[PDB]
Amino acid sequence: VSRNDIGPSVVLDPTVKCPTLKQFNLSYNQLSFVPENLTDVVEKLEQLILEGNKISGICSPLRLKELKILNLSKNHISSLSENFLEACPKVESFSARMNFLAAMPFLPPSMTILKLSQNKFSCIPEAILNLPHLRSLDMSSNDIQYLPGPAHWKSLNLRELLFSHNQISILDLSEKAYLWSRVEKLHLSHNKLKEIPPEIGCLENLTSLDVSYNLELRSFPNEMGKLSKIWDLPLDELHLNFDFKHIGCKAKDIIRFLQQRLKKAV
Repeated sequence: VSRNDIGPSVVLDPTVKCPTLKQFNLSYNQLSFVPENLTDVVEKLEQLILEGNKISGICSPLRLKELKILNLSKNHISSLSENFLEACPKVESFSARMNFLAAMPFLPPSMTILKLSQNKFSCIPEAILNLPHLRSLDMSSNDIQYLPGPAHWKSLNLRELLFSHNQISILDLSEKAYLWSRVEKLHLSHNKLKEIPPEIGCLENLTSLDVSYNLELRSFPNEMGKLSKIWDLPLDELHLNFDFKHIGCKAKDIIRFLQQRLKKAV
């Protein structure tokens, strides 16, 4: 039941017990709360999608022991309660885009995907750097000042990082850059990046690297030429010192060119 004008609050009657409902889509309605009595009634819920509604701010903790995908994107939330997700130990995906979120509370350690974009984070929360298995992460269009180096992140299966449109100055990869060896997408477009670190060649499994629209960026380091698996390397509005006007725009050509300059440069 989505895109209807349901509202302003859904109250499921406690006398009804529906243990077979393994999905619930209440998106794009005019809800102003989470659906109440959702734990006693919809016992085994998998995907609770409440996108697009105008939800003010959560106060009652979900208790769905079997939740797997939550989705509260495009809402009016500004702060999530400090124990609102503690009683759902199976959460993997959690989307909270386009809110006014500023702090992230305690999360279950099973969370694999976590897409918090466009939603006012001044800095990466400390509660998300300790996620044991955090495959994907998207925090685009926030105001992020400094992302920590690969030593601070607890995860080991980091496979996609999105941080475009942030106020990031210095990408740090000095200490233990091999921990990110599984990263398959790293976006840093529309930032204040100054220089790609020479240790970037250690991320031997990159398939895309978007450092476009970085005016302060000047030249690519030679060591980048070892990222043999890269197939996308956008260069739009990138005033490069090193001339590749003879090479063109093919990403594989850029990588091979840098790879030859590794051996010798005259």
